Amino acid sequence: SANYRIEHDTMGEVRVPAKALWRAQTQRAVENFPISGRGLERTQIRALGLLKGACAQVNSDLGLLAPEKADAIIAAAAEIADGQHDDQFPIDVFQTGSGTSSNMNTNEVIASIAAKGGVTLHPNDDVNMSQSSNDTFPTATHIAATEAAVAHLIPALQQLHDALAAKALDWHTVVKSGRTHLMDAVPVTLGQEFSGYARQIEAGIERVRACLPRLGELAIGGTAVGTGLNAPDDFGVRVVAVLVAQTGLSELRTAANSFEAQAARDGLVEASGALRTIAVSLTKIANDIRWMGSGPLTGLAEIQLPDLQPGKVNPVLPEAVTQVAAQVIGNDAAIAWGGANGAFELNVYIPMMARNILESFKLLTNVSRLFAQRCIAGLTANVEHLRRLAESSPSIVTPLNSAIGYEEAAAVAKQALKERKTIRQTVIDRGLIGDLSIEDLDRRLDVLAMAKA
Amino acid sequence: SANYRIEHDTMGEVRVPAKALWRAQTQRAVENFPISGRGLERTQIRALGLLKGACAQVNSDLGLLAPEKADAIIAAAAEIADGQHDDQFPIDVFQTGSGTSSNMNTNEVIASIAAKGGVTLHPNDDVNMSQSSNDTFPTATHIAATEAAVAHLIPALQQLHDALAAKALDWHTVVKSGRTHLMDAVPVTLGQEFSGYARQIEAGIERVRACLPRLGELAIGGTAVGTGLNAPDDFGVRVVAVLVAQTGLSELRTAANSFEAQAARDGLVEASGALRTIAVSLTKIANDIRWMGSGPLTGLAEIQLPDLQPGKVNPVLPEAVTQVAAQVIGNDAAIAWGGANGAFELNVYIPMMARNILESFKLLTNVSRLFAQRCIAGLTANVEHLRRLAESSPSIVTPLNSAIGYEEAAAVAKQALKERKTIRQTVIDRGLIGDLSIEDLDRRLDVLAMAKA
Amino acid sequence: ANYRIEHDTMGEVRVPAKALWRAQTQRAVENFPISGRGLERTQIRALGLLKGACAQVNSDLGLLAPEKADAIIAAAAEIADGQHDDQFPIDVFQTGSGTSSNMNTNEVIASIAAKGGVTLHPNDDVNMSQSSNDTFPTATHIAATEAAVAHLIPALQQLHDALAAKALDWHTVVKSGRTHLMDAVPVTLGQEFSGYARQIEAGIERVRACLPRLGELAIGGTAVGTGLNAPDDFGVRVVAVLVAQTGLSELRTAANSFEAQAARDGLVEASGALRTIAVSLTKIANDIRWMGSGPLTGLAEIQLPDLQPGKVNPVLPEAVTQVAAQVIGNDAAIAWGGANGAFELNVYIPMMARNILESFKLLTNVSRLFAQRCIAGLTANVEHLRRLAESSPSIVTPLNSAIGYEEAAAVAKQALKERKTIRQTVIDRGLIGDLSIEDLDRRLDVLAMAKA
Amino acid sequence: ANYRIEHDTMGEVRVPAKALWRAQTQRAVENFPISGRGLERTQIRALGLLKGACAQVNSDLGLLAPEKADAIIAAAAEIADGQHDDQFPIDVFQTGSGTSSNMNTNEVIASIAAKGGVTLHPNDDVNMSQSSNDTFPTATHIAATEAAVAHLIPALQQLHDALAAKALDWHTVVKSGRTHLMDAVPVTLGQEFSGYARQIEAGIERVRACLPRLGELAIGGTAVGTGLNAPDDFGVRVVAVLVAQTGLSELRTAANSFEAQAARDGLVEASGALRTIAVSLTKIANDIRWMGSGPLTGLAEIQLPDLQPGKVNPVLPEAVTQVAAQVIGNDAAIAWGGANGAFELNVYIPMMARNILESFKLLTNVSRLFAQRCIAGLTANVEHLRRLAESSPSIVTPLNSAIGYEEAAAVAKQALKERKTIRQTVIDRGLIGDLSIEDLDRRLDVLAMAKA
Repeated sequence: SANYRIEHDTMGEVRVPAKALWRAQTQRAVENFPISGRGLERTQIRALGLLKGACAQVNSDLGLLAPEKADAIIAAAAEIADGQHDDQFPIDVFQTGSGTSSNMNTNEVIASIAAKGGVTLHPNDDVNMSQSSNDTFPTATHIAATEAAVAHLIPALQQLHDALAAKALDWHTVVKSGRTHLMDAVPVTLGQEFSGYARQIEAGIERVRACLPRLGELAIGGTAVGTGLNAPDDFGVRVVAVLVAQTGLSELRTAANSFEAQAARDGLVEASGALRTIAVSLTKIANDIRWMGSGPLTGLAEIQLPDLQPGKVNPVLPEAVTQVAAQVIGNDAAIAWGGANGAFELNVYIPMMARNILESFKLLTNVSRLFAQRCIAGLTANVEHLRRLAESSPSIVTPLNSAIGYEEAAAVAKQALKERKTIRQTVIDRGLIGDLSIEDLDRRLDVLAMAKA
Repeated sequence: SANYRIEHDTMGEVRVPAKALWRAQTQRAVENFPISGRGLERTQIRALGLLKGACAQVNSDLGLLAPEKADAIIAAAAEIADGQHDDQFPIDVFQTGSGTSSNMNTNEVIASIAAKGGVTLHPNDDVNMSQSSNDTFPTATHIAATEAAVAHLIPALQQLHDALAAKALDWHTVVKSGRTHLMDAVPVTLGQEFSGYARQIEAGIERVRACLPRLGELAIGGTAVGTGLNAPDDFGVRVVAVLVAQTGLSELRTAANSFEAQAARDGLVEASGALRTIAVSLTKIANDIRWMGSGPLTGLAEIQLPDLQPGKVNPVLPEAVTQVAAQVIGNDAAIAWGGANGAFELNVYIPMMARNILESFKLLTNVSRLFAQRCIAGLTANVEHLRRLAESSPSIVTPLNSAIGYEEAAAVAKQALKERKTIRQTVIDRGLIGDLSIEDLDRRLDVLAMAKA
Repeated sequence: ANYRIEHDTMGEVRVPAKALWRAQTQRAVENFPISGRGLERTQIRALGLLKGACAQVNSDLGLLAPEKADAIIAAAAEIADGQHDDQFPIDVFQTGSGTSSNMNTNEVIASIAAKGGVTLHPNDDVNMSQSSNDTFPTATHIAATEAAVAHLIPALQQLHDALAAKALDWHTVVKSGRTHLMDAVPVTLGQEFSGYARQIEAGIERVRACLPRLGELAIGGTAVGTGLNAPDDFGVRVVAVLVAQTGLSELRTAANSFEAQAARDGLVEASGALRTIAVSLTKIANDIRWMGSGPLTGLAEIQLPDLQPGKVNPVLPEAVTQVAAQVIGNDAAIAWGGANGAFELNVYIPMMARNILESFKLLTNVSRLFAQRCIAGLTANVEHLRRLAESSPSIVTPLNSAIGYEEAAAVAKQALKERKTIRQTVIDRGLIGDLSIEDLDRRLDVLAMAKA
Repeated sequence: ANYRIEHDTMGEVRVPAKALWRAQTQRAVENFPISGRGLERTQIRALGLLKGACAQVNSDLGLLAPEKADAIIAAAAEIADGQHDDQFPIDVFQTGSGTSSNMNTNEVIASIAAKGGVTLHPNDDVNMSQSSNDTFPTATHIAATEAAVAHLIPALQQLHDALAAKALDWHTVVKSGRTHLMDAVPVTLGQEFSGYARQIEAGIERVRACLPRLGELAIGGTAVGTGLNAPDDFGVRVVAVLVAQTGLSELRTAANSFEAQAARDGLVEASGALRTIAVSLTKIANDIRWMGSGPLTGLAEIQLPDLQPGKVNPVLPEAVTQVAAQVIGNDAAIAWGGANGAFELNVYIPMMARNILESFKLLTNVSRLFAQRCIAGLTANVEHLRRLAESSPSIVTPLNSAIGYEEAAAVAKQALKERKTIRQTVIDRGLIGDLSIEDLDRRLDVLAMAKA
């Protein structure tokens, strides 16, 4: 069987692939949890890298760890954090609830990498010095989630907002009939509707920023149960300082309360709530847009979606956005479930929670840029059609009530539909105008003024 | 005979109950939606009252409505807002999506009340002047939700926080074994665990405050599609100014964007997210507490819950808290579903969304006070028992690894565990003391210092 | 009479004068002021049925004096007949086992028996052979089973019939199909409605598929499931009486008496079926409000009847989808409580009961409303529908075998620009003669393309 | 070469040299860089089965040349045999109908046939008689049905057997029951496990109950469900071939071809069953980790094995409950998508497929693991459990009729203060005699109280 170096944990024998930098513990964990076949996300591996490096830096600063060992860890951690080893983390997402396995995985890989550079490290004694698994994995998760929100999800939303706001301006005077309960209503502009979508996204950004104060709080330094036992007293504070300086994420901070920070994962539940709300907003926007398109003769035909690769263009991007929204809502239900079921000094749903929140960040980041660039940007409005429908709608007969009778007017509406003409063109055909000048029919039937832009 | 009145409209005879202040439209709506048998919540009726009164005030200020009619509306609306007519709103929660029926219900009742005071009002022309149903009902909902959050839920949480923080102080030095994965771990204090619960509640308060900027935004002044057609151009701003002054809720404000504010209900979805996160925290707290009191001989027996009737007490209040949390999570799923399915200028899930968010506010407010006063406040700790378990735990023979041989320390842990005595006393039964002095012992086996209180 | 005093032997209590409940209930009222909502009528009725059956069986086994049994039986019967829905004030959010509501039922039965000159001990007589832990869950499954068999299924059947009738009336009403919301090949309005009809029929099938477990009862377990302090066949006798009295053949003792108290999986399972029906109804109600949707700027395929009997709001479809949203949320609360039992007792029963019974009720009622006041009165805009189908680019492909892909594509471009039928566009380009007109009509037959 | 340049109708693209997919797939790869996760293996296999069956039938009806049919069949067979799981790069989040993945399958079959010297038109030949709208949903229900019958059910059966075995081995292992988490009357560990066992058995029954609808297939319905441009009996023939090749008698044509494409209710229904099983497992895994829970400060009723040959972390219970959480979330996403189809097509299929198939997989795998590496190796602390049962105040009431209530209460209080057994504390208060030690050891028989 293919190249399989042998290794000995006190328990016994074990065969790891030859190109593998992980070691026995990881290989066991691989045999123990063949459940989903999916391992850690890249963003998560990077965060473990950042964290291990910072810890070695601080351990060295406090003179607890020899500088040679520290430097080898730091350089190893840096490759991992730079995404050079995403293929060295084979452990299933569904593992020990504290994330111990993945933590040991990181330690083993760092020692293997340091060894190929002629330095010997003890996975636990050196790489895991001053740390518990119980404070390490949750800290990596909140680092990944915080980076995903600040460096990815927010800029992506900002780009979607800009693209919607641009349409709100270009279409400022594109008048159309409003719809409520799906029925004809008074006039709006396409530009007003898009400023509505634009605000929704802007509010999404505000709600993501509102959760950062708690999403960026870190458990590091709390160790086994939160008492910091066997860590130097200011380990957390120092580690976070190093992480902020290296990543530029001012949002990371030690936890207000070190017990709440390990016994619970409320910050992830809170952030998931914001992601879900954005999914709700996007569902609305994407649904309006595919309806506005929807195809040409038997639908609304208000706008034309660009083709993904340039006439009945399928609303492919709106289908992606709503599918993604559904996934975010599902993930969000799994996160709350795990959030609620901690016991005493440790919540043991972290690997499952991390997987769902990080996927939610990723999906929303990516579909938002796609939606902005390959759909919203290239939309075209059927200006004449929209305006002709607005000017032919019975909803706009009401000003006529001072100029003609309530029954005289309702008849205008009643024929305009029957004979299918504009209201103006109809008030001209029952002979009405004057005694109500033509010049003052135009005034009370000004659909753009009714939209009160 | 006596007690039913007969009423009429264009279709025929409605036949309402004699004491009813509602009229035909309301009675039809009653016949059209016999679905749940449950009508508007009190807090929602009050808000409709506040809103109608403020509208009449402003209509009068702008000289659009005769001061005599305005004053009769204002006084009628004030009785409604003061809860004197909660029995005059029979319409099912499941009705027209915009809340038109309940809006008409409010108008009819105000006109009936004004009439009994010798003033005639047209339900629509006077009471509904400058308003659409589409901006009125959602505005009432966000007024009710904002009041529930600021006047009731936050003070309730503050009370629950105080009671947990008090226990955190009283129990500062009550040392016990920590648990992770439900297994024995290093020492914590009961006080530390409670400071953790305390911070969860404090974070709950912070997350409710973080949503107010959007929960308090109001649609009033939009009318039918968000344009303000057939209303004074500054109606919204005036109405909100009156509501703020009357209620003292500085958090109320006109919407940033009047289209987003009617086409969507994202602020309710966002608020529900925070309520759900609080349900998640409470579930954890209530679970830890019922496990700690768990029944005396076959459970953990760490604390004793007070009886609701001032030796086995059922943890009744924790069962209420977790049942409530389950309901908040369900309600929050219905809110998101409705939030996502608006169309164009109007979201038509408002009555259903209002019912669920308002109930969620109410349940969390009430169970939080109950939990604080009738459970948390009266807890007692089994101090001796807790301390004896901590001093008998394998976890603590590691300070020994230096003063005695590893295979002797692990032996201390396995010797004590069997004879079931403290770890200090199994050092004595081996005689290790001397050659190991005493005070060095009580030094290394100091469980309270290990909790690092 | 403002308030009477009651004894607790652990304190004194003031209960309203017209109240048939006693001290324990009044305490429970002071201890759980949480939601302000008590037991549902269907749930009160079930507690009534159960207490009566228990007294009948206790008497049969000669454990309870026939005079006391008869007083309980008659009291229980008034409660089960809905005469005392106002005597159950205890909040839904209470002790997780439902002990409070169980005591409430006992107290009221004793008060009622007392007004007829018979003395009963709420616990010793009315609760004989029973625990709270097996009693409340049994009442819940009786209520849920009755709600499914006597109410929801008949309601669904009625909605099905009304959709099947439209499927027949509209068999030949041809229209353009839509996929991804874009024009597609022809369907009939009748075919779409047979599709809605089958969804409801499948809903009925999935409700019947859960009855074998929804109707399983815990009665006879007592406190932890062992049957301690009950006669070995108490459960079997009680269920036999309930089946005979109610006519619900679906009720049965539980396969395993421990699973039947330690868990509420039957409720979680039934909720799944209700939620699936909510999913189906959302689809149906959405298609229908879109098909309405208002007259000039929408699809205008059909006209909804007005409830106030040209612009009628889709009011009933808005009710159906709001209800569907509530069923989905209730279903999430039920699963949460279902999952969190511990050892011999699940303590989320009152919360689970409230949500599943409401879900039954809402779906029962909105289904009858939808059927009678919306589906039954719909009218189809037949000419309009057919003209749009005959004018669609999607029906030019059968022209391919007779003219090019290219002439077929120019025909499609021209019909849209000139707003004509495809058939008239073919005649206007002078393509007939050389394909004949009978061939053109064979090929452009939209009703045959739908496959009648 | 590094990048073969394939050409496309609207331009050109660079596909990896070792790629069997073609232009359309590569475009779809550039258009949906969303999740970075493609089709599941079980789903790729099902597309293979389906394409093969279709070619077989097209040939049977003499619509497709036997040489082309044979090359498709052999290509499809490699794909169905899992030899090309690396040729399906398209994101799960794509066109709602699954068109992209359907084209992906067609291109790969043509590339494979070409390497064997036969030319196939991806659309004209491999997609003959098929629409994307009936193909992808059919593949999904084939995958879900196979996952339920060949994998999940056998896994659950294994977990049931392992729990039933403990129910027998531990038949007389008496212990204190818990309700509310408080001491209660005696049960045996074997009774509790028969309860877990029945929950899993019920899980199996609820999966079987959904197969009649989970196994229904859309194939033959084409674009909108009318079957336009497919042979009248295409569906029926394709399903017959699939049943014969796979041995899955559960597969069947849909009852109504419109409902079968306009909706995905069968997936929503199946997800309901999977969710119920997640609820049951959460309960079972929770009881078990509490029964472990660690040795001195916990319950210490049983000892969990360590994973490979009393301080053992409950690692497998943590995996089960994490999985349960994921199934509950996936189940929420499935319902959301289920509800939001429009007219003749539900466009949430790729998302729904991904969630239901993962739910099957996770439950299958963690169920075997739980059974073999946890349940099988559990040991009960028999003496400890029995001593606690014999020392419980819950068991003094069978004494009420020899000593009274008050004495039975002093025995109970003193038993607790001095940590003695009840038996020993009755003797110590000199109650015996005039109560024989024989009357005493009959009334205090905890195993008889469990009524085992």
